[PDB]
Amino acid sequence: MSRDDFRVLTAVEMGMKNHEIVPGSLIASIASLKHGGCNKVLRELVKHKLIAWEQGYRLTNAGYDYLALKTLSSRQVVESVGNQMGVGKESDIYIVANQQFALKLHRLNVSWLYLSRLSAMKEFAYMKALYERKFPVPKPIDYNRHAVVMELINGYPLCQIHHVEDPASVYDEAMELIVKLANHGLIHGDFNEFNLILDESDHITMIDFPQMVSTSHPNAEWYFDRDVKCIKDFFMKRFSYESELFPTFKDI
Amino acid sequence: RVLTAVIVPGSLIASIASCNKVLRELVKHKLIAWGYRLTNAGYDYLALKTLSSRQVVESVGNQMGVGKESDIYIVANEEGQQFALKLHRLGWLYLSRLSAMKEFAYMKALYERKFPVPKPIDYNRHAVVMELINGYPLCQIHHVEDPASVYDEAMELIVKLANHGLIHGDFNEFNLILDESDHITMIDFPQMVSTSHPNAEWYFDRDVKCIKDFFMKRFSYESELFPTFKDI
Repeated sequence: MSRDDFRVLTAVEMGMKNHEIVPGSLIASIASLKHGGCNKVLRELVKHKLIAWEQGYRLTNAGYDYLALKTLSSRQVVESVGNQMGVGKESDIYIVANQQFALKLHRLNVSWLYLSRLSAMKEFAYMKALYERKFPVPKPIDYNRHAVVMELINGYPLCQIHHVEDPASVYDEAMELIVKLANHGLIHGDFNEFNLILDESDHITMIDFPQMVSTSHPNAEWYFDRDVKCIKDFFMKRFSYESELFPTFKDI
Repeated sequence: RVLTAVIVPGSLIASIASCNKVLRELVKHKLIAWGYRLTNAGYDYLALKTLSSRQVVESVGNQMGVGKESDIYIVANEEGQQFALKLHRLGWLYLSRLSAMKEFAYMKALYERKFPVPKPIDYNRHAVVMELINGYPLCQIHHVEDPASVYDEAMELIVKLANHGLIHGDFNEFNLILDESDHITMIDFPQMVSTSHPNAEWYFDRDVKCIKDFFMKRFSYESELFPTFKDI
């Protein structure tokens, strides 16, 4: 938590963009601690498992979470961290507060810490776009490194719901979402019971933002049919509901 | 250098590049557009020049196909050895550097563990250069000598990946290439799901059903034996 400890931790990350194993000598120069004590600071961090000595030092996964959280605390976004309230396709979902929000930490010669940095950016970019285009997605608050902070949704994934008031209403809302995305030139590619959250007012909200397929893509009709088939199957399997008029590529 | 220096004002470009009309020289060539920004065509040039500088890509190519979020071209080095160039197109630009690096990382790993994937040669920006496979995607194949051998090879691939702790997530007729000796080779790896994931059984079943469905619709082959998730 000390200002010196933070300078040294940021320097291990700084030198990591040119070195796999950052030498202690390189860390000293970036941290610029004035009256030294760099190697004493490096010893604390290793014991705290924020860095690992594998000759030099490398940043641990735990140390990367600390850097991202401190930066989001610095911006007045995350003040307290709650419990891990789930797992995404390649992420860890925690509950945060400044009210209450959702923190998504992305977990995947190139280093995977940097790849996670971009995976976060991609999610924030897709979320920022769709939200502005008035789509049922959680509001993106901010992002830093592998951390994405968004609106906390009071709901459970569709896959956990065994009894629903009206399945027809819920079905129509999922199919309208597939149409709305398609008319905006996008196909989800993973539109299913795990990526959709149903809230207290029984409204669908998409929470997974993978790599979305363009409608101009040669195999777009196949990906569109797969998403429509997924909803059709789940509703017929769980709530035993069937409909004759389902979206087709002709609707787009 | 001017292209590497490149909305960016002309005054800023001058300072990085270290004169004037050079500028409309590549605006006309559509390598940059209106301050001035880099075009998708200009980004391909930067990546190709760097791969030419490393003696990996010497000649141009005919776009032989399209990936889920990429453009597949044919390349050749000074020697004349033909390779496959994959330019990542996300539809930013710095994000296409992710999909490239991520693909190269997954390809490097899977190849080393002796998986049927094209050999990764090198990567830069949104460009990934790999081994050229003499084959067509399984979706273009309507007739095949033995459907049983091809089916077994696709199902063994699903098992082999699962026992390593990975689930493809998009294992289908577009991502698999069938060569002259009728051997399956994986050409896409966008988002692989871990077997330790809570919904891994659902993703594994989806891949297995997306081979059984295709092998019935085309070829009209069905086999009693097929992979189940409670095998690892």
